[PDB]
Formats: sequence, structure tokens, C-alpha cells
Amino acid sequence: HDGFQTVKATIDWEHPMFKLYEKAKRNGKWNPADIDFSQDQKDFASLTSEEKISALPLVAGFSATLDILPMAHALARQGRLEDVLFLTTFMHDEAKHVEMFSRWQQAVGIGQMDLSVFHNDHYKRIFYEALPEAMNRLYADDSPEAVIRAATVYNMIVEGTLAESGYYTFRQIYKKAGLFPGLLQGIDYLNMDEGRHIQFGIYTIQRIVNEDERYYELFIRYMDELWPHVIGYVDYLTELGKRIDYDLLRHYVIKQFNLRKKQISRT
Amino acid sequence: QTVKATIDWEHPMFKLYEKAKRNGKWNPADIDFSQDQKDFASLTSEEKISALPLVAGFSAGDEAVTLDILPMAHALARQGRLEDVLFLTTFMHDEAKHVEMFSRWQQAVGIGQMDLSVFHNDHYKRIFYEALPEAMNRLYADDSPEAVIRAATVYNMIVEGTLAESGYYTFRQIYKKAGLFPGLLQGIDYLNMDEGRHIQFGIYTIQRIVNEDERYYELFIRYMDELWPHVIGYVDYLTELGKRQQQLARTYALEIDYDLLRHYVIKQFNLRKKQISRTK
Ligand SMILES: CCCCCCCCCCCCCCCC(=O)O
Ligand SMILES: CCCCCCCCCCCCCCCC(=O)O
Ligand SMILES: [Fe+2]
Ligand SMILES: [Fe+2]
Ligand SMILES: [Fe+2]
Ligand SMILES: [Fe+2]
Ligand SMILES: [Mn+2]
Ligand SMILES: [Mn+2]
Repeated sequence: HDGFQTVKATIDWEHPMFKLYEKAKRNGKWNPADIDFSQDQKDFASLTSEEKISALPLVAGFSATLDILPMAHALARQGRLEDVLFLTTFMHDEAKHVEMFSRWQQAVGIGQMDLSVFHNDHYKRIFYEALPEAMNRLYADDSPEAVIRAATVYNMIVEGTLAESGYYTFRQIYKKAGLFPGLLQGIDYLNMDEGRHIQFGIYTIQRIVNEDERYYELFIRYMDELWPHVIGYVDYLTELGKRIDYDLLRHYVIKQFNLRKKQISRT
Repeated sequence: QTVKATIDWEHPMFKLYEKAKRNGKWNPADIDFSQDQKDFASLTSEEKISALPLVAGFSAGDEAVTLDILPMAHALARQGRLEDVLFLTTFMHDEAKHVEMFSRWQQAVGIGQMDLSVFHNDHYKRIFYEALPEAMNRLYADDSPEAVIRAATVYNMIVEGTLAESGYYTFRQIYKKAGLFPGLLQGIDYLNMDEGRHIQFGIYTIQRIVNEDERYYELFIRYMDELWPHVIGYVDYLTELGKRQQQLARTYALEIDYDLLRHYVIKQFNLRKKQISRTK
């Protein structure tokens, strides 16, 4: 350490990531331990076994360990105190996301099911390969390019495209049916958390584009490199369920993906 | 069915995570600092500096540990200790709020542009600028029992368990007694509660490692004593600063017993050693 900002100066109170950190503290007090899951257990019990099986592929998607931590290292190493302050709320959010799904699986009795079997090739290419490789790269390579790639795979694709669509899917299937109210309450808290996360992704990608516009084009190319595995995983889930409007859900994915591109401007 | 569950609900560090969530909802943005600002204004310029060395110690220290906890969370996730990692997210968020609280107090009392670094002497720099980050960053390449005990000893048992605990006692002994800085002390009391969980994580980490090989207990003691000369060396310098700017003690009829505080620092240090046993 050469020195410390809160000794020489203050926190940059006007920094957008400090203002995002404040929002996270106000809006992130929810606790998975407070959610009533007893109705969810009775709803899963009340399902024929045909209906129990059809829910597992989508739930299997969410069963995927502080994925953002290397970004917190890289940005701390650069002296971005406000970002680090925000990223402590990002990490705690993700601990609560693992907690909520774990508790819900326990309540409905599938926490010991090996849900891995519903991860096809395209899923694994995103969650087993591109996400951890892009984030871990940042411990050795913190370049403008490496940071945009990390934020694209994780914040714009994994959170901003796939998770968003999964949450919308959960409301479209179960909220309408009046099923699984504890799960849906959890989903709504996760969806609010993930909004701040996507905003950190957008801000990170953009303060870089405000440097050099060549990177805006890296952003699009990286977004486009991953698209075949987003839609390839979506199609596999579509196929399994048909064996609930699957064509408006595939359209929501496409909608979300192009909407992520539009939140980064060239100027 | 057929696989192990994701989370061990009974693990001691999951229990600690659940308490951090329940007990850790305070927000520095809620603290009323308007009486502090009025208290600081009314001080003579001699009285406006007797508190600043300690604030300097805490602002930097809280900043340092916010940056420097990240390797421990890396190492423990790599060892598959999911429940520890869940707990360490509350630990990390706690420390960001501690840095926030101190910066807000500096900002509110009008000293936001003042460079408080000058109150970091040589021994302060050797712990917070130097030994803390080195021990923690080591865990990126070397996550052995030995490296983990050293990190948890410098961070939890010395920095939190000795220096910070003693700093909080100092604050209550001088400013709570005088009725100064009511917002700062409200923060102090919040920080003190959080830090109980942080020391407990250090105790549990250090102990689970000693329970495997007893040779590590002795490493622990040696690391504790290696750090002591810079602990007491920083404490002696702050003592020297207070004895020389006695105007705020005079004004508020405070008998500041610098030897009582020095004994508290010695107590805390011997007490952190005692909370680790050779056997178990
Ligand atoms: C069954 C209908 C299929 C159509 C909708 C497909 C979208 C589902 C996406 C589920 C994957 C979400 C993965 C969680 C990401 C994370 O770890 O934050
Ligand atoms: C005159 C007696 C001096 C007593 C010692 C005072 C110590 C000052 C505080 C500096 C340490 C702060 C470390 C922060 C710990 C954390 O944020 O986890
Ligand atoms: Fe997220
Ligand atoms: Fe395919
Ligand atoms: Fe602490
Ligand atoms: Fe000395
Ligand atoms: Mn999440
Ligand atoms: Mn602290």
C-alpha cells in the first residue's frame, strides 16, 4: 500500500458505484431465512410425478461460487475504492442466491437430486467454461479487453440474458398457476438484486467505451460469440418441456440479448 | 435420493453467516453526524487534533482490510468451504461499511481535505501498509495451513482482536466520557458488534488448523509475538501524542489514564493467544 484515500481525502461520494452501493444497502436487506416455504412443499407434493419432472430442467439451470470475486480483486488493485464497496454487496447477494435455492430445494425435497443431468453441451460451454475462464483471467490479465469480456459473459449474458429470462419464465409458469409462492418471493428479490449487478456490468463496459470506441466493437463481438450457446441451451429446455408458451419465452431471450447490446452506447 | 446437499445448515460458519445477516443491518448513511459537526467546530485548534490520530488509524486500517480480505475468500472457496465463503461475504461487506462510516465522520466535521497520513508512524506502516497485505496476498499462491494461520493471526487476532478492540475502548474512555462525537460513537458501537463476528471467524479458522497438527499452535504464538513490537510501538507513539496535546482533556475535566489503555492493549493481546488451545 502506497496510501489510503479515506485518510488523504474522502470516499468519492458522487461516484456512480458509490451511489449504486447505497441503493444496494437500502434494497438488499432481504433474508432467505425469512421466507415461508411451507406452501411450496405442499405444492411440490401435490404434483403428479409427470409435473414434478417437468420443473427440474429450469431449476437445474439455477443450481449454477463468488463468480465476481476476481473482478473485485482486479478493481481493488486499480484503486477503485467505490467499485469495491459496491462489489461487497454483489458478493453478498450471490451468497443469498445460493442460499435461497438451497433452502427451496430442501423444502421441496430435491436438494439431494443430481440436477446436473439437465446441463447439456451449450449450458456447460457457458457456465463450466466461458464464465470461470473469463473471470479468473482477471487475476493475471486486467486489461481493458479482459474486463469487458468478464462483464459481458457474467453481467450481460449470464445475469442480463439467461437469469432474467429464467426469472420471467418462473413467473410466467408458476405465478399464473398460483404455485410455489416462497420460490416466487425469492425470485423477485433475486431479480431486484440482479438489476444492480447488470448496472455494474453496463457501467464497467461503458467507462471503457468512453475511453476508446474500438472496444464497443469487442463488446458486440463477444456478445455475439456466446449467442449460439444461449439459444442452444434455450432450445434444449424447450424440447424437454414440450415432451406454458415456449415460443414467447424464446422471444424474451432474444429480446433480453439485444436489449443488453443497446445499453452500451458508442458515444 | 443420490447426491450430497449444497449447504451444511449446521456448520459453525453457516450459523455465523445467519447471525451476521440478522445483526448486521446497520447503515452508516443513517447516522446523525450533525451534533458531531457542532462538537468539532467548538473545539480550539489544539483540541481539534487530539482525536485525529486515532481516526487516522481507523480510516486507513478499515480501508486496508476492505482491500485485503479478498484472498482469504479466494483460498477458502478453492478448498470447497462453501459455508465459510458465505460468512466471508458478510465480513467483507461489514468492512466496507466501516470505511464508509469513518469517511462520513471526517466529511461531516469539515476535515475531509486534511491529510491524516502523517499520524501513521513507522510501526503503523509495518503492519497495515506492509505485513497485512503480504500475508493475505500470499494465499493466492500458498494456501497451506501455515499461510492461513499467519493471515488470520495478522488480520483477525492482531489487527481486529488487539488494535481495533483497544481503539474502540480508547474511544469510549475519552470521548464517550466527555460527551463528544455522539454519531462517531454510535458507529463505534456498530463496528464493535460486527468485529465480534470477525474475531470469532479468526478463532475458528486458527483452531480448526491447530486441531489437526499441534505444531501449528506454536507457529501461532511465534507470529503473535513477532507482531507485538509494532503493536506496542504504534501504541506508544499515540500515547506520546496524547500526553503532548492535553488541552481537550483539560477542557472536559478528563483524567486520561494512558497507562490503563496501555494495559488494555496488553490484556487484549494475551487474551487473543488464550482463545487458541494447543489441543482439541
Ligand atoms: C422451460 C422454458 C424454456 C424457455 C426459457 C429459458 C430461460 C431459462 C434460463 C435458466 C438459466 C439461468 C442460470 C442462472 C444464472 C446465475 O447463476 O445467475
Ligand atoms: C493510546 C492507546 C492506543 C490503542 C490502539 C489504538 C488503535 C487504533 C486503531 C487502528 C486499527 C484499526 C484496524 C481496523 C480493523 C477492521 O476494520 O477490521
Ligand atoms: Fe447476479
Ligand atoms: Fe447444439
Ligand atoms: Fe473487522
Ligand atoms: Fe520505534
Ligand atoms: Mn445471482
Ligand atoms: Mn472494520
